[PDB]
Amino acid sequence: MSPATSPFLATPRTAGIVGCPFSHSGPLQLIESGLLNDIENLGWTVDFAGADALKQPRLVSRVTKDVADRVYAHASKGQLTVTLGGDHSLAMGTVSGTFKAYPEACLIWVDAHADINTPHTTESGRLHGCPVSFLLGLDGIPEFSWIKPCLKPERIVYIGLRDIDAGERKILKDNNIKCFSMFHVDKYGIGKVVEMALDHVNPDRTRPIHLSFDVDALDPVRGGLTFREGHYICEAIAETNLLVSLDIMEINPAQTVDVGRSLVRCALGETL
Repeated sequence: MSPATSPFLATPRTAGIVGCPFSHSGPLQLIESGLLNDIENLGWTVDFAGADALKQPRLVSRVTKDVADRVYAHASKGQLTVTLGGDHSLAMGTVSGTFKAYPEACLIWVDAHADINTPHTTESGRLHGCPVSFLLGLDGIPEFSWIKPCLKPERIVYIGLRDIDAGERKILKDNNIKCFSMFHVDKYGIGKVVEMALDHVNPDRTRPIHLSFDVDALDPVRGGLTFREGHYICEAIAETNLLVSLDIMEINPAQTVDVGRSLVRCALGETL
């Protein structure tokens, strides 16, 4: 079973907030929308640097390193780091910092896309579908030196997959990565899916959890997670007390701000 209280966090509960608008204005809108106050109402103390805190590989590395550092700063302090993102490639940074601080963490990746392409399978070229390939370590080394492969393939699980967008269906099977696609969600229901996901990466419920949630996995033809399912993922993870890092990615400014806000509150311990 899971611990009655978090074995990782700092005794004065602190939410670290890092926004990175790389791709939009969604992280700023969410911040404008009362997210900070919501978090505080739940008994959390907020560490936010203020609303100024927020191929093309040359620049994709810079920003992700920036994120990797800020995330670790919060991570190395017992905070739960909430990364408010644009692009999911930013998970290169968020996961680096988190695993830097928690080498024994596991990663739950919620997205319609596997984002697992090597630069040798990319074809598109946008670093958007490559971040997992660097974290798993098969890069190809060049101007991505700060990245150490901090993620074993048995430590990642995917929920919500539908279009393999730069996330090769061969790469996934070669490295034996557990994937729960929309077919499996339909089949089993999100209830059983989340439990199987937890049992795969975290069977003894003793590993810190990194929940990297991309809002593109959601829906308002109608083939993504419902809002309720995206919410249950956040609740179910929350009930374990194992969560140390939360990404809310690709927010994109209509009521996807209110959705992002709801999932944050939920992930942080709004049980209701």
